[PDB]
Amino acid sequence: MRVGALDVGEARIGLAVGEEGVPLASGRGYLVRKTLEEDVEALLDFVRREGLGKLVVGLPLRTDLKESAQAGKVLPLVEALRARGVEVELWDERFTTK
Repeated sequence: MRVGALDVGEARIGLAVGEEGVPLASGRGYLVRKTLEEDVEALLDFVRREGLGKLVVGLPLRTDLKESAQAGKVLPLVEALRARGVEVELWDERFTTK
């Protein structure tokens, strides 16, 4: 029941690994912003070796048919995961009434 969690405020990226649902927050480490391929390299090293086999990441996303991956070079990884048959799903808005 381990899942990779990614977060970024405006310089530092948070790393978390545990069950999908978590009240406290759950973590593991952190990685500084890098390039497109670079982030993948760092992510794979952990996701691949850690045997997570699943990654979750929240992002506003501008949404648009042509061009995408607005803000943060996170998309570059999502493609790798999807291609390698790795479970992944973008987390919508954090706050929301049931």
